[PDB]
Amino acid sequence: MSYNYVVTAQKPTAVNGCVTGHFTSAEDLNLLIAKNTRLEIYVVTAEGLRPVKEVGMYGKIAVMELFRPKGESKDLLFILTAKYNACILEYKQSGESIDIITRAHGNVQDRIGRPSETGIIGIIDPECRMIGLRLYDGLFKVIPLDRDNKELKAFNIRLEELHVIDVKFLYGCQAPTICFVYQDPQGRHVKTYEVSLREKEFNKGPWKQENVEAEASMVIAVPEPFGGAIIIGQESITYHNGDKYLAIAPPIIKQSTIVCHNRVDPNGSRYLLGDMEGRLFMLLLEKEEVTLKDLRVELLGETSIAECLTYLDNGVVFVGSRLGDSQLVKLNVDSNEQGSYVVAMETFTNLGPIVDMCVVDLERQGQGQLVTCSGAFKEGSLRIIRNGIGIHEHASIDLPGIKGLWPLRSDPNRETDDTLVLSFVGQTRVLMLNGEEVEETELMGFVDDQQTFFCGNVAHQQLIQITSASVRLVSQEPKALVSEWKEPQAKNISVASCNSSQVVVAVGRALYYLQIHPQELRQISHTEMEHEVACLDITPLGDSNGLSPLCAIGLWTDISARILKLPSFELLHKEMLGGEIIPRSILMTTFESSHYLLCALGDGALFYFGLNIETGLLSDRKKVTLGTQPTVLRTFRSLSTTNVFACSDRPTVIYSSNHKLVFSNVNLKEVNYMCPLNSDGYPDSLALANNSTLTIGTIDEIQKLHIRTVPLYESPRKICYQEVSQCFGVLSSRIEVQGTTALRPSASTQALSSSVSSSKLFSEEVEVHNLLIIDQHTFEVLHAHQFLQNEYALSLVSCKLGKDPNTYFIVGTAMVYPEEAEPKQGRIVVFQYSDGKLQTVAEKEVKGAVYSMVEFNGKLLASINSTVRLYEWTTEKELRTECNHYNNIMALYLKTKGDFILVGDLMRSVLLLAYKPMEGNFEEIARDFNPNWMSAVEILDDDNFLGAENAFNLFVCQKDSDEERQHLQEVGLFHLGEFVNVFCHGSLVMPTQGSVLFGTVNGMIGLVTSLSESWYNLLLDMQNRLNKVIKSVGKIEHSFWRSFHTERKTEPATGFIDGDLIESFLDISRPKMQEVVANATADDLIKVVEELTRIH
Amino acid sequence: MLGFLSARQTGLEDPLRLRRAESTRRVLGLELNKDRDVERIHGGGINTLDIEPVEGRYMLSGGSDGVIVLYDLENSSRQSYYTCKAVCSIGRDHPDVHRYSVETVQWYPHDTGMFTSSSFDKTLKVWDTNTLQTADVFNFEETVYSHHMSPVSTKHCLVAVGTRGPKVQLCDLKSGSCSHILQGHRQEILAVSWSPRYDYILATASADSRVKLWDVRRASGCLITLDQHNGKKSQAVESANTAHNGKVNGLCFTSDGLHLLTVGTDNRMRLWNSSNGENTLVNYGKVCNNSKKGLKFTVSCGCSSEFVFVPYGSTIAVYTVYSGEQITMLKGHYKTVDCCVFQSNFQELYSGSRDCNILAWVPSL
Amino acid sequence: DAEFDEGFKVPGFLFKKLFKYQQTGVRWLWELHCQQAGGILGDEMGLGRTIQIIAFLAGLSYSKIRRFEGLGPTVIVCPTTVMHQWVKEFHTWWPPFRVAILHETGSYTHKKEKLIRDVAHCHGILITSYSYIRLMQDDISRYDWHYVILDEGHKIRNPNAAVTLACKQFRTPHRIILSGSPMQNNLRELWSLFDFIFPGKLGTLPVFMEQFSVPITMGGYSNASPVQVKTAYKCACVLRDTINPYLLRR
DNA sequence: CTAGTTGATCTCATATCAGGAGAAGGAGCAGAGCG
Repeated sequence: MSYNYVVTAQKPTAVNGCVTGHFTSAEDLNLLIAKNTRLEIYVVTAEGLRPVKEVGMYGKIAVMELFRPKGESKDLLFILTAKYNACILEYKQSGESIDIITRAHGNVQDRIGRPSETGIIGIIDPECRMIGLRLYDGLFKVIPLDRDNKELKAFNIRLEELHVIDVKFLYGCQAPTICFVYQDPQGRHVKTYEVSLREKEFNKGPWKQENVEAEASMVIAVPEPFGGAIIIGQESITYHNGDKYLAIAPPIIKQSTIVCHNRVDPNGSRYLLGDMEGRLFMLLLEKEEVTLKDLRVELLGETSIAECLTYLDNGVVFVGSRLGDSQLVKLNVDSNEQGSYVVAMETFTNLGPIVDMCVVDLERQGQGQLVTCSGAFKEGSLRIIRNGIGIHEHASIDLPGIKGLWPLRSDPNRETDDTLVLSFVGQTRVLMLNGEEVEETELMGFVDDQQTFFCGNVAHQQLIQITSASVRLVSQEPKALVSEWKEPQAKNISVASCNSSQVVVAVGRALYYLQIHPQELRQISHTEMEHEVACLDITPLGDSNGLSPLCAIGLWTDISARILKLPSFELLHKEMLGGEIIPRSILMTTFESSHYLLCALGDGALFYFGLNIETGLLSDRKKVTLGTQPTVLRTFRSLSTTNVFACSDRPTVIYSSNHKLVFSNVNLKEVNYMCPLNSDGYPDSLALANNSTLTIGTIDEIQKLHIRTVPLYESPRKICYQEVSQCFGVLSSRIEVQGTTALRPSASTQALSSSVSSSKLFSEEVEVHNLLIIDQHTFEVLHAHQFLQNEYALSLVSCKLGKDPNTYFIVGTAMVYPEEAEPKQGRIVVFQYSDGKLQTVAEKEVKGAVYSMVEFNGKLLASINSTVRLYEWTTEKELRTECNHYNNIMALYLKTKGDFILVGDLMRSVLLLAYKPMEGNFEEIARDFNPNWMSAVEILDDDNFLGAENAFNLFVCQKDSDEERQHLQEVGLFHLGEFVNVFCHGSLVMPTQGSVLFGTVNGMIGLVTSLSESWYNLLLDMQNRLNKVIKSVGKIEHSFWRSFHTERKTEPATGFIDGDLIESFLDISRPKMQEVVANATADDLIKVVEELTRIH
Repeated sequence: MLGFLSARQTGLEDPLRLRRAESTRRVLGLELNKDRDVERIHGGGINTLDIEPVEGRYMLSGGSDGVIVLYDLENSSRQSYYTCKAVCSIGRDHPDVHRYSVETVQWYPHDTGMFTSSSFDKTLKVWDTNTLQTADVFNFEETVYSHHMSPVSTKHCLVAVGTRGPKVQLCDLKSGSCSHILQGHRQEILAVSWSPRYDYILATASADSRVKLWDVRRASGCLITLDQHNGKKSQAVESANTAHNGKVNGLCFTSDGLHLLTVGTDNRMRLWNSSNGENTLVNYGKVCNNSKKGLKFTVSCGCSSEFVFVPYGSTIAVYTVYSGEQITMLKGHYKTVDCCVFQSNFQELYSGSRDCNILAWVPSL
Repeated sequence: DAEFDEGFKVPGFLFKKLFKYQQTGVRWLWELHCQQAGGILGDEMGLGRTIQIIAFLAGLSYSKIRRFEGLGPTVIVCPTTVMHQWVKEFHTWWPPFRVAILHETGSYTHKKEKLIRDVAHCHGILITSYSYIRLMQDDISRYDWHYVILDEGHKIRNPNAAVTLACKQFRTPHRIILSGSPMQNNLRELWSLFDFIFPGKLGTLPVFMEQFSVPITMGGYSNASPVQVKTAYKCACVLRDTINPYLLRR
C-alpha cells in the first residue's frame, strides 16, 4: 500500500461561476463566486468587494444559483456538485459567528445516464416552485420546493429531445414553463414545456417549437414586462414571446461566439454578453407601450475572457474568468476616446489553466520557485510563485516621491527614535510621529532648504544631518548647530556615508574623512581616487571600541567594489565586477559569523563576501540576481540579529538561517527606501516608502505566496529552464486570422530578435507557434523563433545530449492540417541559444506528432503518435534512432527515473518501460490494465507511479511485490476534483519523503508527498475523527467526496490523506479537538499538524 | 485532434468532451484487427458472447457444440500481437457440459465469480467460475432460446428465461424458485432483456411479432405492448400491436435504458420509447436477419453518439441509434454472424459467427 | 400521523388504536399496493386480522394516492355470516366510507345492478358474499374495481369451483385474501389461493403439482425414503421462499 | 309490508396342432445413369 499526503499549496483561482443576490442579509448585495471547490462570499460595497466568508465545498460546484422562496427573508443558495450533491444553503450570522446551514441536501446522481454533452445545467423557477436540473441526455430532473423537503427528493420527466443545448425557466407564466434549444437532425429548434409537479410530466408549452439559427447556444429568459426568451446564436440574436419574433444579426458579434450573459436591470432592458475573445457587449431591449420593439447590440469594450459575468451596481461589473484574471470593471456612460466604456477597477489573480510549470532555484537560493504557463489565448502569461513574508500597513501618509528615511530620537532621554526625517528634492521634511499620530513638526538644527543624503543619531548625545551642501552636527538637548564642516571648494557632496561615531563623505573623485567630537567636527584623512565615488559604507560592526576600522568603495569606469583601510584611505583590495553599470549601493554587515560585504549593480545582481577584520581582502565571490531596478540596502536589527533589507521592484529581506544566506521575498508591490523604527507606539517596526506614500509596518513569520505576472498575450504551452543560458524556453501559440495577421501584439511579436523556421522537410483563423527565449532575471522575451506554417509545437525539453557539452532547446512539433484527425507529419528540432540567437542545430522529420520528449540518460526519448522511440545524439550532431516501442494507443506523457520510463497513455493509462542498456531495446515491465484517460503522470519512488485521470482523480500504481507480475497494482485512489495538467518534483520551502507539485486547470497548485506507514495510520485515524466532528457545508461526506469516481467505476479513497482536512485540525476550538483526540494528548497532534503544514 | 488535447489542457472543453468524442472516433474506425486473435476452441458456431461487466477482462462464449469457453481479453504478453487465450472451458469431457447448443451465457452482474448459461438441452445452469462446477440447474420443459439477468438488480436476482413455451420463466437464484411465469405471449419467446434502468422492468420478444414490457413485481400482466404504428391501425388488442411483421428475435435497451431496439424477421429494426413503448420512427433502412433463434446484438456505451452493432448476415452493421445513419458494415466473417458484444473500455467489438470464429474489431490507429 | 414510503399517511389516532403487529400489517399491505401485487393475510384467527384492512384502506383513502384519486370502488367478498359484522367494523373504525351490502337482506331494496353501478360510480365499499359473486360474474366484472378483498378466502381453495373462477375474473392487481388457514388439505389449495392473489407466481396448476405437491407430500409419509424426505425438505423451503412476501402469517 | 317456514335447487366438500388366399410394406440388393 502507498501512503501519500495531498495538500493544496494554492487554492483554485479560476472562477467557474458567480451569482449576485441578497444572501448574507436582505439589504446586503452579495457576490457569490464559485472557484472550483471554494465558495467565496463578498459584500458589494460602494467600492470593490469586502470578503465575508470563504467556505470549502466537498465538491466541484457545478451549479450555483440564489433563490428566495415565499416568506423567506433572504436568498437561499442552491449548489449542485459535479458528483451531483445537491444542497440548499442559508447564511446565518450570529454576531461574530458565521455559519452556512444546510436547509436541505441530497444526491441526485442517476445510477445510469448519458451525462449531457453541454454539461450540467441547473435552473430555478423564477417563482421558486422547483429546481430543474438537466444532468443526462433525455431526462430532466425536477426538485420540488413547494413540497418543502430536507432530502431534496427529485423526479425525472422524460424529455422527448435528447440533445438539449440550453434551457431556462420563462417569466410571467402561471405554470413553471421551460424554454430550451435542442438539436435534432433537421436543425436546431427552440421548444417550450410546462412542468406539472402534480402530474410529474410535461405539457404543451405556451408557444410551439420554432426553427432557430444553426448555432443557437444560449437562452435568456426575459423578465415579466416582455416575457419570452432571447436565443443567442453565432450570427443572430432572436427574441421569442410566442407571436413576436424579433431577429437581428449584428455584424459585430459574428467574429466570436457569445458564451456568458447577465441581466443588468431587473426588467431586462439591458444585458451584458461576454464572448470568447473577451469583448463585452450590451444587448438593449427597446420597449414600446408593454411589448418589445427592437434589439440592439453595442460593443462596450474588452475585458478578460469571461466565463461568467455579473452586474453588481453603479456600473461595476465582475468579470469572472477561468482563462485569465477575474476582473472588476466599471462601465462608463461615455467612451474612453478608444471606443471602450469598460475600465478595469480591480484584478483578482488567476493562475489560469496551468498547462505546464517548472521549479527553478532562481536567485541561487535554497528555495524552489514555480514558473508556470498560466492562462490562455489573450490572457496567457508566465506566473512566478514563491513563498513570501508579509507585514501590516499601520501608519500611512501619502507624500509623493520620498527620497529619504531616518530614525531620530528627538526626545534625548529615550533610546527610541521618535522622529522621522525625509528628503524629497532639495529640502528636509520631518515627522513627529508622536504616538501613532503622524504630523510634520520641525526640530531645530536641520534645514528646510537643502536635500539630505543622511541624518541620524550620533554619539556625545548629538544628532547629525548630511545635506547636499555641507554637514551639520546638532547638539540634541541645548540648541541648534555648534559644529559645521563644509567642502573648501563648496562642492556639493555627491556620495555620503555615516555611522554613530565618524563620517565619510565623497566629493566627486576625492574623499574626505571626518570624525565627530562633542560640539566639534574634525577632519583627518583625504584621498584622490582615479574616478568618481559610487557608494560607501563605514558601518562599525562588532566595534567594541567606538569606531569602525574599514570602508568600501565603488568607482565609475573601473567598476569595482574596492576596500579601504579607514585611517589611511589606502587600497586594501581592488576587485572588478564587469558591466557598464555603476554600483548604486554597497553595505557591509554581520550575519551571525563575521563581516560580509553586499555590493550590487543597477540590475539586481548582488555579491556577498567574507570580509576579514585584519586584511579586509575580498574573496568568496558569489553572485545572486534580485530584481531589475537599481537597489539599496539598509539593515534593521531584529530580536535575533541583523536582517538586511533590499529595496526595489521586488523588496527582499536578506538574512542567514543556520549559517546559510537566505533571500526571502516580501509581499509588497514596491519599496523605494526603508528605515528601522522602534517608537513607543511602534516596536521594532519598518518604515517602507514607495513613490506615492510612506508605508509602515512590522514583520510577519507567516508566508503568503507571491505571484508575479509576465503578460505574454498569447497562449503559453510548455516551459523549460536552461540554467547554463539563464533563460526559459516557452512554447507559445498565437491566433492569426487572414496571408495572416496578428489580432494583437503578442510577446512573440515583441521580442528583441526573431526568426522563422526555414525547413526543407515539408513542402478563418490559424495558430502560429513560436519558441520564446525569456530572460530569467527580467522575464523579457530575448528571442522568438516562429515555427513552420501549420506547425504545432507540442513538446519542449532543455537538455544536453550524447557527449557534446552544449545545452539544447529541443522542440517536438507536428504538422496540423484540417484534412486529418491525427497529424501524420512532424519533426524534432534542436536549437541552441547562444549570443542572443537561436540557431537550428539539427532537425529530424518524424512521421507523427511528438507529444512528449524527456531526456533519458544522455539520450532523447520522444513519443511520436503511438510509438515511444529513443534517439541518440551522434558525434555529427543529428538524432539517430536506437529503439522503438509500439504497444500504445497514444504515448502522451513520458517520465524517467534511471533506466525506467513511465508512459501515460491517452486511455491505457500507464506503462512501466525499461531501457535494458545491455541489449539496446525497451522492455514492457508492468502495465495498468484499467482504462484511465491520463492527464499527467509522475514517478514518486522506484516503484510508485502517480497518475491523474481526466475524471479529476489521482491514482498511484505500484509494480506488484509470473505473467501477472506485468500488472501494475493501483494501490492509491483519490478524487482530487481538479484536472491535473502537470506534475513536477520540487518544493517551495527550504516526516514526509519527496515532494511533487502539480498544477491544474482551475489554478490549484497541490503537493503530493510520501508518508511512512505509522504516520499514515495516525493521520487516517484523525481523518476519520475530523469527519466525525467537522461538518461540511452541504452535509457531504468526505469519504464520498474523495472516493475515486469515473463514469464506469467508483471506489473509496485509499492510500491518500486529504492534507486539507488534516490541516483543518488547527482551525477548531479545543473542545472539538478533544472530541477528535479521545482515544495521545492533543498537543502532540497540534505539533504533528504544524510539522505537516511545514511542507508548503 | 491536437485541438482536443489543447482544449482539454486549457479547460476550454470539459474532459468529458475528449473522452466521448474520441470514443466515438474510435468506434467509427473499427476494423478487423489481424493484430489480434481469439483462440479457436469451438467446434461449432458461436451463439453468444459476454464480456464481464466489471473490469471487462474476461469473455464467455457459448458454442453450438455445447461448450462454454472462457477467454482472457488482456494482452498479458509484451508483444503488440496477441491471441486472447482461453482460460477455462466447459469442454466435451466436463461432467456438466451442455448436451446441445449453448444459446446464452451471461456473467452474473456485480461479480465475476458466477455465470449462467442456458442451452437447447432445456437447462439453465449456474456456474461457479472459480471451481467451474455447476451450483444450480434449472430444468425447463422446453428449449431455452435466451435468458438474462438484470444488470442493475442489487435487490432481486431473477433470471428471465425464454423457451419455446409461450411463457416467460423467472428463476430466482436466491432460493431457487423457478415457478414464476409471465403469461401473455402466444409463441416462443426469442429474446428477453431486463431494463438497465429499472430494477424490475423486463422486455420479452416473441415469434408472434409482439414485444411486451413487464413489471415482474406487478401481478397484472404486461405494462406495454409495442405497436409499429402507435395507433394508426388500432384494434381491440387480440392480434394487433405487433412490433414487427415477422418474428421479433432480438432486444437491446440502449445504454441509458430510455429506448428499446427490436430486430425482427421482417428485416427491420425499430427504436421504441421504453417508457410508453411508442415508436420513434427511426428508419435504419433494411436490416437482414433471418435467424430462427435469438439474435444477440449490442449498443455502444460512453461515446458522443450511441451506436448499435447488429449482425447483418455475415457482417456487423453499425448504425447510429438516434438517427439511423448506417456508419459502416464490418466485413470479416465467412458465415452468418450470430452475436456481437461490445467492450466499453476500449471501444472494441467481438463477434462470434457460425464459422466457429470470434473476430475482434478494434479501432484503427 | 404515521408515514410510510411514498405518500402513505394513516391517521395517527387510527394508528395508535392498532397493535404493533397490525401496524406491520398495514405497512405490508401498502408495500404490496406499491408492487401492485396481492397477498394473503394469514394471521391466526382472533388476532384482529380484519382491523388491519380497515386501517390500510382508511389510510389509502386519506392519503389520496394517485385513474383513481385515492381509493376507488372496492368489493369485499365474505362469508354470509359476517357481512353485517364487516359493515359494523367499517362504520366504527372509519365512518367516512360508504359500505353497501349486496344481499337479500341488504339495505337497498331495488334492483341490485343499480347498487353495483352506484358503488362503482360513487366509489363505495361493496360487501358481498361468495354466492352473489358466483351468480353475477357478469354484472360485477364490468366496473374496474380497485380492491377485491376476500374474507375467509379459503373458500376459493378449489380451483375449479364456480366461485373460484368467478373470483378470478376480477382484473385489478389488488387482490387480498384474509384466511386464517390458507391451506387445509393439500397444496392444491395453496396454489389456488395464490393464483387468485398473484396469478403467475406459482406456475400453472399442473406444474405446481408436479414440482411441489408431489414431492412435498411424499416427504410426509412414514415409509418415504430419506432421499425423498430431503427432496420434500428442499421443495418446502423453496415454496416458503416463494410465498414469503405475499403471505403475512403471524 | 315482514319475518318465518318450506320446498326445490344449486354448489361444494369429503376418499384411496388339419386355413387359405390375396394384398401392402418393408428390406435387401442388382444395376443403371450420372455428376
